[PDB]
Amino acid sequence: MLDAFAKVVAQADARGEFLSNTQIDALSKMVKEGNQRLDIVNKVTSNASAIVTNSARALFAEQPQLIQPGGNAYTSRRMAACLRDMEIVLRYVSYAMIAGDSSVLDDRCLNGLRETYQALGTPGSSVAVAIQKMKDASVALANDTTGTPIGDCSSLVAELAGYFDRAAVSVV
Amino acid sequence: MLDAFAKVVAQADARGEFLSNTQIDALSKMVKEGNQRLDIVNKVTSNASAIVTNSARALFAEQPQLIQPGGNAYTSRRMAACLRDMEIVLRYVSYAMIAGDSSVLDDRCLNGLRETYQALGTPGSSVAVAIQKMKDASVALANDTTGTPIGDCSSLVAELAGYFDRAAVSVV
Amino acid sequence: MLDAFAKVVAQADARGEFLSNTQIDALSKMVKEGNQRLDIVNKVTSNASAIVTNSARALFAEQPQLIQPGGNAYTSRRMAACLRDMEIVLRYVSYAMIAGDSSVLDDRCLNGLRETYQALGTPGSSVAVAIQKMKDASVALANDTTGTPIGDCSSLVAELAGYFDRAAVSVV
Amino acid sequence: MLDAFAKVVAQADARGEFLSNTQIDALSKMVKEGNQRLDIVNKVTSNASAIVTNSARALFAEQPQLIQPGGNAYTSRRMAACLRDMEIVLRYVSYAMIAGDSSVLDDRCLNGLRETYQALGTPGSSVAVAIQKMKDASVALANDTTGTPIGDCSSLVAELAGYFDRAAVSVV
Amino acid sequence: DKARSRSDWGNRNVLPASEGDAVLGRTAKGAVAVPEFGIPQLDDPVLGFGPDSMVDPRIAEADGAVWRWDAGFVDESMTLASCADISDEAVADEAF
Amino acid sequence: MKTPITEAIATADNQGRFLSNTELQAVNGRYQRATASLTAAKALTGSAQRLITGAAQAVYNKFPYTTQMPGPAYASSAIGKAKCARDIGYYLRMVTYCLVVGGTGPMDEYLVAGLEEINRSFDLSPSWYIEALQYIKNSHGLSGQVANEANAYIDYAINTLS
Amino acid sequence: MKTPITEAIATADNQGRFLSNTELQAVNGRYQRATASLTAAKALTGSAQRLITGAAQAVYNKFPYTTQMPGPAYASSAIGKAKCARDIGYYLRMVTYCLVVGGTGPMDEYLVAGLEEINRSFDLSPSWYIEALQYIKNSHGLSGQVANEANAYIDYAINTLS
Amino acid sequence: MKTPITEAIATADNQGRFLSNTELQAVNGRYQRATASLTAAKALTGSAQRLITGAAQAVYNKFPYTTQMPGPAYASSAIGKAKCARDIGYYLRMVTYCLVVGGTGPMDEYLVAGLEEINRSFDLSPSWYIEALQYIKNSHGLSGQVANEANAYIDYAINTLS
Amino acid sequence: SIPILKYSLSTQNQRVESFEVNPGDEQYRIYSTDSLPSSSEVDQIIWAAYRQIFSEHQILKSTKQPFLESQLRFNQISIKDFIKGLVLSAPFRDLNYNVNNNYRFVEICVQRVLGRDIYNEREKIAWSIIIATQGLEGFIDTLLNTQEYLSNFGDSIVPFQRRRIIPQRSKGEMPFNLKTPRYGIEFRSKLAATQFSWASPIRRFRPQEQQPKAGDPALFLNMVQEMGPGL
Ligand SMILES: *CC[C@H]1/C(=C/c2[nH]c(/C=C3N=C(/C=C4\NC(=O)C(CC)=C4C)C(C)=C\3CCC(=O)O)c(CCC(=O)O)c2C)NC(=O)[C@@H]1C
Ligand SMILES: *CC[C@H]1/C(=C/c2[nH]c(/C=C3N=C(/C=C4\NC(=O)C(CC)=C4C)C(C)=C\3CCC(=O)O)c(CCC(=O)O)c2C)NC(=O)[C@@H]1C
Ligand SMILES: *C[C@@H](*)[C@H]1/C(=C/c2[nH]c(/C=C3N=C(/C=C4\NC(=O)C(CC)=C4C)C(C)=C\3CCC(=O)O)c(CCC(=O)O)c2C)NC(=O)[C@@H]1C
Ligand SMILES: *[C@H](C)[C@H]1/C(=C/C2=NC(=C\c3[nH]c(C[C@H]4NC(=O)C(C=C)=C4C)c(C)c3CCC(=O)O)/C(CCC(=O)O)=C2C)NC(=O)[C@@H]1C
Ligand SMILES: *[C@H](C)[C@H]1/C(=C/C2=NC(=C\c3[nH]c(C[C@H]4NC(=O)C(C=C)=C4C)c(C)c3CCC(=O)O)/C(CCC(=O)O)=C2C)NC(=O)[C@@H]1C
Ligand SMILES: *[C@H](C)[C@H]1/C(=C/C2=NC(=C\c3[nH]c(C[C@H]4NC(=O)C(C=C)=C4C)c(C)c3CCC(=O)O)/C(CCC(=O)O)=C2C)NC(=O)[C@@H]1C
Ligand SMILES: *[C@H](C)[C@H]1/C(=C/C2=NC(=C\c3[nH]c(C[C@H]4NC(=O)C(C=C)=C4C)c(C)c3CCC(=O)O)/C(CCC(=O)O)=C2C)NC(=O)[C@@H]1C
Ligand SMILES: *[C@H](C)[C@H]1/C(=C/c2[nH]c(/C=C3N=C(/C=C4\NC(=O)C(CC)=C4C)C(C)=C\3CCC(=O)O)c(CCC(=O)O)c2C)NC(=O)[C@@H]1C
Ligand SMILES: *[C@H](C)[C@H]1/C(=C/c2[nH]c(/C=C3N=C(/C=C4\NC(=O)C(CC)=C4C)C(C)=C\3CCC(=O)O)c(CCC(=O)O)c2C)NC(=O)[C@@H]1C
Ligand SMILES: *[C@H](C)[C@H]1/C(=C/c2[nH]c(/C=C3N=C(/C=C4\NC(=O)C(CC)=C4C)C(C)=C\3CCC(=O)O)c(CCC(=O)O)c2C)NC(=O)[C@@H]1C
Ligand SMILES: CCC1=C(C)/C(=C/C2=NC(=C\c3[nH]c(/C=C4\NC(=O)[C@H](C)[C@H]4CC)c(C)c3CCC(=O)O)/C(CCC(=O)O)=C2C)NC1=O
Repeated sequence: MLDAFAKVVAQADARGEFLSNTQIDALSKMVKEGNQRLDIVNKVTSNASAIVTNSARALFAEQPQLIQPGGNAYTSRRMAACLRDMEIVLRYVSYAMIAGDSSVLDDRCLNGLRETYQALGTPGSSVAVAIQKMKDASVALANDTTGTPIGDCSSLVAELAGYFDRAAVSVV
Repeated sequence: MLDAFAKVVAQADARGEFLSNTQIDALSKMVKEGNQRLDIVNKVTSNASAIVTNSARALFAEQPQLIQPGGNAYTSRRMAACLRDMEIVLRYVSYAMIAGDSSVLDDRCLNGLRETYQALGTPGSSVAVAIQKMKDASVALANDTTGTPIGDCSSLVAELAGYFDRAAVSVV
Repeated sequence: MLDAFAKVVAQADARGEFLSNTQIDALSKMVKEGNQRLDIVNKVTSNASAIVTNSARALFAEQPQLIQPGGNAYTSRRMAACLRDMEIVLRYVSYAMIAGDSSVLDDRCLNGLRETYQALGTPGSSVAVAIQKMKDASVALANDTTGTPIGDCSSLVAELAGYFDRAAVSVV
Repeated sequence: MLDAFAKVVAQADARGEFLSNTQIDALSKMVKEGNQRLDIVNKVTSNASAIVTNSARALFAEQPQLIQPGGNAYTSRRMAACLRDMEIVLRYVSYAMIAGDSSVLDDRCLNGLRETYQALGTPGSSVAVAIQKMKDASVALANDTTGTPIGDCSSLVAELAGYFDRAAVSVV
Repeated sequence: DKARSRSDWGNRNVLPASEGDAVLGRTAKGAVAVPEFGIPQLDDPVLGFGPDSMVDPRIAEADGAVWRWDAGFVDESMTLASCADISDEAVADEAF
Repeated sequence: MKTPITEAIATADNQGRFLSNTELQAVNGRYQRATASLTAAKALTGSAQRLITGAAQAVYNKFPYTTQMPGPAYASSAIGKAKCARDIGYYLRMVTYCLVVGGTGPMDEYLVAGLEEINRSFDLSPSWYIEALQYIKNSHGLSGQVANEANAYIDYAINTLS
Repeated sequence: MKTPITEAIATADNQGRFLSNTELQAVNGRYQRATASLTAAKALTGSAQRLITGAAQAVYNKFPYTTQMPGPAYASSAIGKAKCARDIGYYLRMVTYCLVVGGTGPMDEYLVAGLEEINRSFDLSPSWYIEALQYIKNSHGLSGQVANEANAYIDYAINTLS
Repeated sequence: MKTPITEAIATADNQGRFLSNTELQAVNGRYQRATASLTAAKALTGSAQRLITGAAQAVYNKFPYTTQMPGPAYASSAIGKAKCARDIGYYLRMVTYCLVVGGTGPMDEYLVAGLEEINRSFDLSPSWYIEALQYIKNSHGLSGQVANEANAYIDYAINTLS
Repeated sequence: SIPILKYSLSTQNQRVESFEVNPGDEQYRIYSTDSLPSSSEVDQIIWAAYRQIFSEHQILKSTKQPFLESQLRFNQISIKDFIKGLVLSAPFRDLNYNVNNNYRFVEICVQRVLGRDIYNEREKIAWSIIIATQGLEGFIDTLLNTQEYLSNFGDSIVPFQRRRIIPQRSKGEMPFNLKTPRYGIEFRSKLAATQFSWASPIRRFRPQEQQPKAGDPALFLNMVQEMGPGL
C-alpha cells in the first residue's frame, strides 16, 4: 500500500528523478491540513457501527427483496454477511482517508470484487446503493462542527465523498 | 450434502413456506420403504469386491486391447488404478442410495472427472462400459430374494439404476 | 524424469518388446562416452559464476534500457532476481547434460516459464538473449582443452549447445 | 549422520590439523576393502524378507507367550508392527555397514527406542532376542562364498555383528 | 556459415532441426542414437502388443514431445483431426 | 446439513470406506423415530396461526415497553409489530423443518449461523425470543412422544439464544 | 526412474544446487558397472523363450493343482496357459530393463507398484511367481560379475513378492 | 555432512528402502575415484606451508593497498599479516577435508554457512580470497586426474565467494 | 458466528491412492526434525522451507529470519511454527501480500502451505473473507489447523507439492512457483513499474540461429577433437 507521500516517490523512482520543489510544496500542504484530516476519521470511526446499521436498515427496508426467503440475504448467514460487507468497505474507506490516496482501497478491497459478487449471485447494483447510503451518512457527520475549531474542510469532505463514489462504481 | 428429506426442506425454505399435507405424506412414504432401501445397500456393499472384480474381468475380455502392451490398463499400477476407480464410483453410488439423491455423487465423485480422464488419455467411453457392467451386476443382486421378506421394491431398483446411469454419462 | 537409457526402455515397453542386440550395442556406445560427458558438466559447474555474470554484464552493455530507471532489471532486488534466473536455467541445462536428454529441463524449468514472464511484464525475448550468451560461454569453455586428456568430445559439444537452444525457444 | 571418512575429518577440524599420512594410509586401506564391504551389504539386502520372516517365526516358536491371546504380538495390527520393527532395525544396520560407523543407526533409529517400548508395554528383552536372531542369520550369510572370489573378509563380519549387538543392548 | 567449430555451438548455431541433420553419432536432441526396436516378448494376438494395442501415454513424456518448446511437440488444433467430418449428416444439414 | 443420514455418510467417507452395518443401524434409528417426528411437524403446521399470534402477544405482556418505547427496534409501530411476529414464524418454521429432516440441521444454516451479529446490530434482545419459545413449549397441545420431539428442537433454539 | 543418473539429479535439485563431485561419482559408478550389466541383458534376452517355457513348466510341477482346478484364476485352460506364460515373460522382461538402465527403475514403475492389489483381486498366489523366478535364478547359466548383476534383480523381485 | 555415502543413505531412507543396486553403484563410484583424491589430499598436505606463504604473497602483489592502508581489516601490521596467513590455511585445510570425504561437505558445514556475515562485519573482501585460491590452483603441482580432483574443490570455494 | 461457506470438491491426484511401494526419483524428499538432524542438515530443512514458502528469488540476505532460525535449532519451535513464522514475516507481507488481492493470495497460500491446488473458484471466495475479517494471523492459523495439514505434514515436516507426477509419466503438473508467480495480470499494468507488456524477438543482421544442412563439414567434425591410434 501507499500513502499520498509514497505515491509521489514511486512515480518519481520510475523516472529516476528527484522530487521537484513544487512537489515538496504540494506535499507540505497536506501536512498543513493534517489535523483536519484526522478530525474526519475521528468522526467516522467513532460512529462506524451506526453508519452501517442505519444505512442497512434503510437498505433492507429500502429494497424489500434482499431479505425475502429465497433472496440473497435471507437466513442468518446471508443477512449477517451483508452487514459485514458494509463494515469491510467502510473500514477500507477510512484507510484511504488517512493515507491520502485510494491505494489501500483499490488493492485490498475493490480489486476483483465485482467478479466475486457475480459468482455468488449477489446483486451488485444494490451493494452500490448501500455504499451510497453510507456515503452521505458519514459526510453529514464530517460536516458536524461539534468539538472542533471552525474552519473550512470542504475540499477534504469532497475527497471523502470521492472514495465512497469510487467504491460504488467498482462493484457493479 | 443433502439427502432426500433435506432436499424437500431446501425447496420449501426458498419459498418461505411451511410444508403442506401432501408433502408430509410424501415424506412418510419414504419412511415406509426405509427397510427396503436399507436392504438394497446391504446387498450391494456385502458383495462390493465381487461386483468390481467380475465387471472388470468381463471388460478386458470384451475390449482386449486394454491389457495388451500399450493399453490403458497395462501395467500393475494401471491395472490397480482401474479397479480403484470402479470401487470409488460404486462407493459413492452406495452413498447416494441411502441419501435418496445424487448430491454426494455429483459433488464428491464426479466433479471434474471427465476432464481428469481426458488429460490422462484414459478412454472415457470404456469407463462408461465398466460402470454399466457394475450396474446390472448390482441390479441383478438387488432383485435377489435370499434373505429378504417377499415383496415388490422395483421403484427402488429403478432409482439405483439411475445413479449408475448418471455416473456413466458423466464420465465420457 | 528420464535419462537417455530410460528413454529407450519406455519406447520398448510401450510395444511390449525386448531390446535387440543392435539396441544394446548403441547403449554401450553411450557408456564409452561416459567420462567425456562428466568432464563437460564439470567445466560448466566449476565456472558457473563467471558464465552468469560475464554474460549478464554483456547483456546490459548492449541493451542498456533494462537497467535504467523504469526498466525490469533496475532496483537491485530485481537485479538479483535476474541473475537468479540465469543460474536456474544453467542449473537445469547442466542436469540435462548428464541425463542425456531434456526432460528434467522440460517440466521442472521451462514448463510455464513463457506464461510466467507475461504475467510479470518481463521481456521474454531478452531472457532468450541472456540464455544465448551463456550458451557460447559454456561452449567455448567445453571446447577448451585444459585439464583433459587427448581425444575427442565434439559430438557432445553439439549436444550441450542444443539444450541451450531448447531453453531459448521456449521463453520467447 | 556421518560415515567413517567424515568421522576422521570432524575430529581433525576440532584441533585444526591436517590429516597425517598415517590417517590417510589407514583410509586408503578402507577403500580397498570397499568391494568386500559391498558384497556383505548386497548379501543382506537380497535376503531381507527371509531374514525377517525366519527369525520372527523362530521367535514365536520358543516364546509362545508373545502371540497367545493377551500377548504383545496378538491381534495382527500388533503383529504387523513387530515385523516392521524387525525390518527397520535390519535396514538401519545395513545402512551403518556401508557407512562404516553407526551414526545413522544411533540417531534416526535407536535414540528413544527403549523409551518408546517402555511407554507402550512392549517387552524390550524379547526385542533383543529377535535382533540377535537376525544377527546370526546374516553373519551366516556373509560367510557364504557363493558367487564371490574366495578371499578373506573376517574383519567386516566382526564389524557387522557389532552393529547388531549395538541395537540389542539399546532396547533392553 | 556452416557449423565448423565445436566452439561455435554456443556462439552461432543452435541444434539440428531434423534428425537427418544430427551430429555424427547422435540424435537430434544430442543423446546417442539407439535403434527403436527390440525383441518382442510374448508374440501373441490376445496377450501382446498387437497392431491395435493402444499407445503408451508415457511414450510422449519419455520422448519429450509433450512439452511445447520441444520440436517433437505437434499441436493438433489446426490439423485435419480437428476438422468436422462433412460425411456426418448432422453437421451438413445444420451448416447448410 | 445435520441429518443422521448425512452424518453417517460423512464418517464413512472420511475413512474412504463403504457403508458398514454401523451406518445402517444409525439410519434405521432415524426411520423408527420419524413416525413421531412427522406427526409433530404436521400438528404444529396445522396450529401455526394460533401459535404465532399467541406467542407474539405473550411477549407484549411480559415486556410491555416494546409496544410503547419509540425506535425502529420496538413493536410500537405497525411496521415493527410485524418483524417480532415474523421472527416468531421464522422460529416455528425452522422447528418444523428440523422435525421432518431429523436433527438440528435446517435451523443451523437458516437460523443459528450468524444470529449473534443480527441481534447485536439491530439491538434485538434475545430474551424476547426466549419468552416466545417458552409459550410454544407450554401450549403446542401435544403429548406423548410426539411432544418429546417438538420440545427437543424448541430447547435447542433456547440453548443457542441463552 | 531409479537410475543412478536420475537419483543424482534429484539430490542436487533438492537443495537447488549445481552438480558437484558428489553426484558425478554416482554417475561414474554406473558407468563402471554398465559393462557387466549389459552383457547380462544380452544373454537373458537371447535365452528368453527357453527360460519362459522352462519356468512355466516348473510352476506346473511344484503346483500341479494349477492345471487341474477349474476357475478363471488357474492355468487349467488354453487361455490360462497363455496368460501364465505371459506373466513369466513380464517378470523376465522387467529384469532385463533394470540391467540396461542400472538400478531398479523399471521394475518399480511397471511391475511392483500395485502388484499386491492385483494379486489379491484376481486370486493370483504370489508363491507361483517366486517359484518361476527361482528357476531363472538357477538356469540362466551366467557366471562371474555377470551373474552377480543378474541375480541382484531376480532377488529384488522375490523380496517384493515375499 | 554431504558425502557420497550419506547422500545415498538419505535417498534410500526417504523411500523406505533397502540398499539397492542404485545405491551400491553410487558408493562404488566413490571408491573408484577415492584413489585419485586421496593422493591429492596427501600431496596438498605435505606442501602446505609452501602454498600458504605463496598465496598470501599473491594477494599482496595484486592488492598492495592491503599492506599500506591503516586499520584493523588490513594486513599492514604484523598482527594483521598473521591473521591473513591463518585464513589461507583455513581454506586450504577445508579443501583437503573434502578430498578425503568426497563431496563438498566439510566446507559446507565449517566454512560457507555464515561466511557472508563475517566478511560484511569485519570488512573483509571476498576478492582477496579468490586471488589466494587462484594461486593454489595454479601452483599445487598436481597433474592428471589428481589435479582434476583438487581443482574441483578449489573452484567450489571460488564460486561461493564470487 | 459466520461459518465458512460450503464449496464443492474436485477430482485431484492427492485425493486418491498411488499404489507405490518403493518410490523413485520423483519422490519429493521429506525434510523432518524427527530424524534428529545435525547442524549441517538443519540448514537444509531451513532452505527447503524458504524455497517452499518464498520463491527461490526471495532467499536474499535481507529476507532471511535469523532469530526464527535459532529457535528451530534449539527445539523451541516446531516446523509448523517456522512455516507460520515465514508467512507472517515482514518480507512475505511486503513482496507477496501487498501485490495480490484477497483471492489470489488464498491460492498462493493453499498451493504453498497445503501443497495442493484449489478445488474450484468458490474455494478462493470462501477463504478470502477469513483474511479480511481476522487478518493474516487468523487466516494462517485456521489453515494450518485443518485436517489436511495435520494428516499430511503433521507438525514436524516441511510441506511439499503433494502428488505432482504420476508414476509412469515424464510430464507432470506445473510446479506451483511457475504456475503462480509473485503478482499476476492485475498489478502488472502500471503498479509494478512495467511498460508495453510484450516484446518481439531481437532482430540482428548477423543471424546467430542458422540450422546446419546435410553436407556441412561440422556434422562430420565428429571425430573433430582427437584422432584414434593403432595399426
Ligand atoms: C477401469 C477404469 C478405466 C481406467 C482408469 C484409470 N484411471 C486412472 C487415473 C486416475 N483416476 C483418478 C480418479 C479419481 N480421482 C478422484 O479424486 C476421484 C473421486 C472424486 C476419482 C474417481 C485420478 C485423479 C487419476 C490420476 C492419478 C492417479 O493415477 O493416481 C489410471 C491411471 C494410469 C494412467 O496412466 O492413466 C487408470 C488406468 N482406465 C482404463 O483403461 C479403464 C477404462
Ligand atoms: C536477467 C533475467 C531477466 C529478468 C528476470 C526476472 N525474473 C523475475 C521473476 C521470476 N522468475 C521466475 C522463474 C523461475 N522460477 C522457477 O521456480 C524456475 C525453475 C526452477 C524458473 C525458471 C519466477 C517464478 C519469478 C517470479 C516470482 C518471484 O520473483 O518471486 C524477476 C523479478 C520480478 C519481480 O518484480 O518480482 C526478474 C527481474 N528480468 C529481466 O529484465 C531480464 C531480462
Ligand atoms: C589474506 C589475508 C587478508 C586479511 C585477513 C584478515 N582476516 C581477519 C579476520 C577474520 N577472518 C575470519 C575468517 C574465518 N574464521 C573462521 O573460523 C573460518 C572458517 C574456518 C573463516 C573463513 C574471522 C572470523 C575473523 C575475525 C576474528 C579473527 O580471526 O581474529 C583479519 C582481522 C580483522 C579484524 O578486524 O581483526 C585480517 C587482517 N586481511 C587482509 O588485509 C589480507 C589481504
Ligand atoms: C473539518 C471537517 C472540521 C474542522 C477541523 C479543524 N480542526 C482543526 C484543529 C484540530 N483538529 C483536531 C482533531 C485531530 N487532530 C489531532 O491531532 C487528533 C488526535 C491525534 C485529532 C482527532 C485537534 C485536536 C485540533 C487542535 C489543534 C489546533 O488547534 O490546530 C482546525 C484548525 C484550527 C483552526 O482553524 O482554528 C480545523 C479547521 N473545523 C471545522 O469547522 C470542520 C467542522
Ligand atoms: C426389495 C429390493 C427386496 C425386498 C425388500 C424388503 N425388505 C423388507 C423388510 C426388512 N428388510 C430388512 C433389511 C434392512 N433393514 C434394516 O433395518 C437393516 C439393518 C439394520 C437391513 C439390512 C429388515 C430388518 C426388514 C424388517 C422390517 C419388516 O419386516 O418390514 C420387506 C418387507 C416389507 C417392507 O419393508 O415394505 C421387503 C419387501 N424384498 C424383496 O423381495 C426384494 C428382494
Ligand atoms: C571433452 C570435452 C574433453 C576431453 C575429455 C576426455 N576425458 C577423458 C578421460 C577421463 N575423464 C575423466 C574425468 C571424469 N570422469 C569422472 O569420473 C569424473 C568425476 C569424478 C570426471 C570429471 C577421467 C577420470 C578420465 C579417465 C578415463 C580413462 O582413463 O580412459 C578422455 C579419454 C579418452 C577416452 O576415454 O577415449 C577424453 C577425450 N578431452 C578433451 O580434449 C576435451 C577438451
Ligand atoms: C566377504 C565376507 C565375502 C567376499 C568378499 C570379496 N569380494 C572380493 C572381490 C569383488 N567383489 C566384487 C563385487 C562387489 N563390487 C561391486 O562394485 C558391487 C556392486 C555393484 C559388488 C557386489 C567385485 C567386483 C570384486 C573384484 C574387485 C576386488 O578384487 O576387490 C574379494 C577379493 C578376493 C579375495 O582376496 O579373497 C573378497 C574377499 N568374498 C568372500 O569369500 C566372502 C564370502
Ligand atoms: C450486503 C450489503 C449485500 C450482500 C452481501 C453478501 N456478501 C456475501 C458474500 C461475500 N462477500 C465477500 C466480500 C469481500 N471479500 C473480500 O475479501 C473483500 C475485500 C477484498 C470483500 C468486500 C466474500 C468473499 C463473500 C463470500 C464469503 C461467504 O460466503 O461468506 C453474501 C453471501 C452469503 C452466502 O451465504 O452466500 C451476501 C448475501 N448481498 C446483498 O444482498 C446485499 C446487497
Ligand atoms: C516385534 C519383534 C516386537 C514388538 C514390536 C512392536 N512395536 C510396536 C510399536 C512401535 N514401534 C515403534 C518404533 C519405531 N517407529 C519408528 O518410526 C522408528 C524409526 C525411527 C522406530 C524404531 C513406534 C513409534 C511404535 C508405536 C506406534 C505403533 O503402534 O506402530 C508394537 C505395537 C504396540 C502397540 O500397542 O501399538 C509392537 C507389537 N512387540 C513384540 O512383542 C515383539 C517383541
Ligand atoms: C502363470 C504362472 C499362472 C497364472 C497366470 C494367470 N494370470 C492371470 C491374470 C493376470 N495377470 C496379471 C499380471 C500382470 N499384468 C501386468 O501388466 C504385469 C506387469 C507388466 C503383471 C505381472 C494381471 C493384471 C491379470 C489380470 C488381467 C489379465 O488377464 O492379464 C490369469 C487370468 C485370471 C483371471 O481371472 O482372468 C491367469 C490364469 N495362473 C496360473 O494358474 C498359473 C500358475
Ligand atoms: C432465519 C434467522 C433469522 C432471524 C432470527 C432474523 C433476525 C432478524 N430480526 C431483525 C429485526 C427485528 N427483529 C425484531 C424482533 C423483536 N424485537 C422486539 O421488540 C420484540 C421483543 C421482538 C419480536 C418477537 C425487531 C423488532 C426487529 C427490527 C427490524 C427493523 O426495524 O429493521 C433483523 C434485521 C432485518 C429485518 O429482518 O428487518 C434480522 C435479520 N432474520 C433471519 O433471517
